Amino acid sequence: NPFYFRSSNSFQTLFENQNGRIRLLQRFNKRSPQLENLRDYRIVQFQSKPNTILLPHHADADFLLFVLSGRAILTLVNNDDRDSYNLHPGDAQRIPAGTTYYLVNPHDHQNLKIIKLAIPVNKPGRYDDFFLSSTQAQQSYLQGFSHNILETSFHSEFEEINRVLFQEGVIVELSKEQIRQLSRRAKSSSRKTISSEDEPFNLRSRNPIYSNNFGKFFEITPEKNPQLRDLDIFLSSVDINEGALLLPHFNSKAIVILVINEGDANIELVGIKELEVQRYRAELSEDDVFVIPAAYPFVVNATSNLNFLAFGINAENNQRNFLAGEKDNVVRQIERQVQELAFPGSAQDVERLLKKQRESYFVDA
Amino acid sequence: NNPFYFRSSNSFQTLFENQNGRIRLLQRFNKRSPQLENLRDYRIVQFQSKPNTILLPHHADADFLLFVLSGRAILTLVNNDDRDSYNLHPGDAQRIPAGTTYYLVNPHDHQNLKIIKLAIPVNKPGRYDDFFLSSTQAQQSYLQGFSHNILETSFHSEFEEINRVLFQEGVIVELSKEQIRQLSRRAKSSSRKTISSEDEPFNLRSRNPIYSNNFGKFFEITPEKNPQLRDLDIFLSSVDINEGALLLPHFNSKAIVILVINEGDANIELVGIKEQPLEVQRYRAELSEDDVFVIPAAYPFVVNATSNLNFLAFGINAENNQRNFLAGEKDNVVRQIERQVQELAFPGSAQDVERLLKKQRESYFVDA
Amino acid sequence: VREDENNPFYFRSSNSFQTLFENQNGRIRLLQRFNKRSPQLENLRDYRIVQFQSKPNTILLPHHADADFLLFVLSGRAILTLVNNDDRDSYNLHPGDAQRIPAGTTYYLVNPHDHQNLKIIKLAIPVNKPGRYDDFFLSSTQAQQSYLQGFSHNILETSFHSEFEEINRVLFGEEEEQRQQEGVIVELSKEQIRQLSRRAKSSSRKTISSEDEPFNLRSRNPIYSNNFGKFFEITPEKNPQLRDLDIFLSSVDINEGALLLPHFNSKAIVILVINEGDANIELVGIKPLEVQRYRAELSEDDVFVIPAAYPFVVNATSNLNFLAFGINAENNQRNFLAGEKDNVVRQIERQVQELAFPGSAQDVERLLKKQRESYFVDA
Repeated sequence: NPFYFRSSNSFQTLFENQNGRIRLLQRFNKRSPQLENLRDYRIVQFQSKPNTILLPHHADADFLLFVLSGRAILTLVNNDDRDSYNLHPGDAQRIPAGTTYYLVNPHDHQNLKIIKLAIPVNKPGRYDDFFLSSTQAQQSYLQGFSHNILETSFHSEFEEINRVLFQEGVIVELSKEQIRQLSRRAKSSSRKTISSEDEPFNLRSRNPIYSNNFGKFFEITPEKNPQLRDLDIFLSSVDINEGALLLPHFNSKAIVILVINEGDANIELVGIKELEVQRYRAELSEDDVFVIPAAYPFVVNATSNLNFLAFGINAENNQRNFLAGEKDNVVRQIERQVQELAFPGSAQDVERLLKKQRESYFVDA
Repeated sequence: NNPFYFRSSNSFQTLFENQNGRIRLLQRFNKRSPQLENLRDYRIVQFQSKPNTILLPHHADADFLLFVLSGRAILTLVNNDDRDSYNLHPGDAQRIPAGTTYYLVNPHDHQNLKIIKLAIPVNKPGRYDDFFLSSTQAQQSYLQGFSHNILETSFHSEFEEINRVLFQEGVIVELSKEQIRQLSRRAKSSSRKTISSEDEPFNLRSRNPIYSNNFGKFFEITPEKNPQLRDLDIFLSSVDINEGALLLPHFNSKAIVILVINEGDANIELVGIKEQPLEVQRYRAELSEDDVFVIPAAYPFVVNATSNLNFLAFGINAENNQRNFLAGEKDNVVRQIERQVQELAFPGSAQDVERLLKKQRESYFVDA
Repeated sequence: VREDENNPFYFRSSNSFQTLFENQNGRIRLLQRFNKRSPQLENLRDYRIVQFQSKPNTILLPHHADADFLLFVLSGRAILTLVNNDDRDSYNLHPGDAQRIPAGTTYYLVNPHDHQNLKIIKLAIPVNKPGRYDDFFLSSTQAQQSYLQGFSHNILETSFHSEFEEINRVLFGEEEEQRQQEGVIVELSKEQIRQLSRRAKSSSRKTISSEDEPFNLRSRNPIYSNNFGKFFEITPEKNPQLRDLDIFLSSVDINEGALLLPHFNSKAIVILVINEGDANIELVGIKPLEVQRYRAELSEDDVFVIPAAYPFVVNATSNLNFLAFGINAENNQRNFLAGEKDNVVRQIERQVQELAFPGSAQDVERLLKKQRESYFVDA
């Protein structure tokens, strides 16, 4: 379905060396017009083996990075300082546009998987990367000027610079000592960084809204943390035990991008035929990206212990309506005399029915 | 025949309809002509039910801002943890957020309910979908959409039962005064206090009209008067002009105006500059009940009442909008210009001008 | 290879400009649509740049436009009178001044000066169709036609309350041309200029932060000022007018022989126009990952758009001065690649450096510490 992007069908390898890879999922709207309100958005997948580093670079696009697995040290250099942040799994952080930064995986046995929602600033849904370093894959951007102008600004004869400023591509392994070094400075998300409009925040920290023996629903919102406010986006980490299932529901106005972080699952989407109804389903493996419109009912059935993260675009004052179950049940709030009219079934017929499934949010399937 | 003229007769598309009512969409503002692309996101909808009827539960992926043109109605919005009932009357306007389930009832015995809605789609610009929950011979419950399997597992029932219980012709169905009285005694209405409420309906004409004189009345509610409007940056105005009278040539400062004729007729004249030196151009149109006519921002226009008229306006992009009149003693712009310039800009003595601009003593509404 | 005519960011005055009106007294030219010249910049479609110049002792006749404006008086003075429905404001502007004329606002410009022309740059922001507006003229001249003339004689009779002939004789003047003026820019005597010349308000150090009055760019001090150049910048966080627009304004002076060290904007798309001089500028961007060099030779009246995050350097071939409009300026940051202060590369942890470029901590702890000048340097 236009809403299912196969991690093997819709990714573009930006980089991959014996230390990792970097891919850019196609442009939502480029693939299908139905997702025209996602044009200025791109999903990026970053992975770096243990003991490596992303080389200093900056891009004309905002980044909301999320740490799915492993660890990492995110460092942002400013024109007057620099901040090294300690990012644990589930930790999130906003990396402004045109901000130079490097990534270090200070681990020895755990790979690092990280997803980033990209908000380009010049051309919609299209952005570039500007790497400072000079390598066999990329030429630093400094080398785009003339020897004379570089000569002048740096105060040195070109020769002296082209020898000091102009190593395998952009992902290189540091060394425990190197590693250890560039680390202590690092701050770290905490039990007191939800509101801080700069510090890193972890979604999987506060008690999850929908938690029940067959799964859990983690989410933080624009009204909760300022970084998300500026973007008007909510984030949700959902754990669903194999067998269990997410009761049918829909988002009031927020457009959702979900990315299976691990496991496999099933999804049903019911949108009107372009009056007949229509479904869109797909099995979801690891790394696939599914996008659920707004007010389009969907279900996620976990065919094996699963957890996926979801980006909620257009999330302010969003409301999640559950069609089945007890808590947050919408049809269950529709006056009886109307449930009567609404469906072909005795007023009670509907009622008693509605109160069979006695579990909230996640039921066993 | 001008680009800013959508005729009720061929600009609308009936969506659903039976002996009970009728719902229709006006075409896309942009599909008509590019000149109106800053309105691509907006869609106008008209809804009219006969007395004693209802709209089966449904939600649409579009932010709706509704206004009651005539008749009474009861609007109920259902939340995942609550329900709210509102008793609207003519002039009442509320904002149903997107993805909100709601049913509407016509509690009257002889007067039709004619409502007008402004659609603000959340997914595709200019195009939204109506997801109806009920199950009628005109639509398919958006639950039918799921799998025999999920439906069983979610509800904890054996499909062929829910298929019996959950899955009437049309969506606008007749109800009974009994049922009416039921779904009608727990509804709240738009007092004089809701005018600034962020959830309750607010009545337009409940407040003193901004402009008003012998031949007309100009009711308006802006984005700084109501939080709902402010979060859409839309302003609302309902104006009446007795037959014969006319709304003095004027023009909005920054708001694009969408105006629908409610009851009556009146011919309009909108001047603009040619398009491709300074070639002024006049688009005139003979309007009537239900016609739509947008007036871009900064374009002078005159509405000429040809029979007791009252249109309703949707003023897009209206924060700090300003309406300047090119006639009348009040809010006249041509008359705040310095004498040394209006004598220069006009082929007449800076005394010939003053003596012209001061002959019309009536303001806003004059007598054609 | 490099691009100099195939360099879309550069907008030659000689041809990327369209005249809207022109007669002995003045000229009004509308610069090309940025996205029309190249898809590269489709996030600037909502904008247009307009240039206006008027001879000494001239006046732009009464008119309202289908769009917002942010004028920046470069040289000469003027009086800008905004007329509302129940009021009117007369402003006195001098070089460096900037005022915001909201959409649908009628106003007329005057050049009180007897020996110097007024050169005004303007950023238009159309309200209806994107990247395109229209000018509505109240005045009736041999050139234009009052917009009041688009109505039918019957309505103008009704609305104004007079036999149409009377309206014709005092407002339009059709068929009595001699009684008309020719064009939207007319000339004046000194008494006229006087009668208009003063109910005016002017910029001041205390107008930096005002929602209505003109603020002087060069008034308050420069952000970067050194023996070889000066950088004046007034950001949204300082002035409301610029806040509701989310734009940053700046004026820089770079002496002949000096150059503005290679730097890049954090998130602001910058539209830079040359007000006086000849410059030589290089822009750097990616093409998989090939550093493409964009270069051009800019002189008076030249527009050059440099995308956000793209590093660039301006070279002063002659005493130069340009005016920059920084779009989406909220919180934007300026990152200097070369220089002592606000040098980004120099804040990188010693180690990352070593790995970044083919060198060594100290062989780099020094390379960059060689140029002991900041922001601006001699060539």
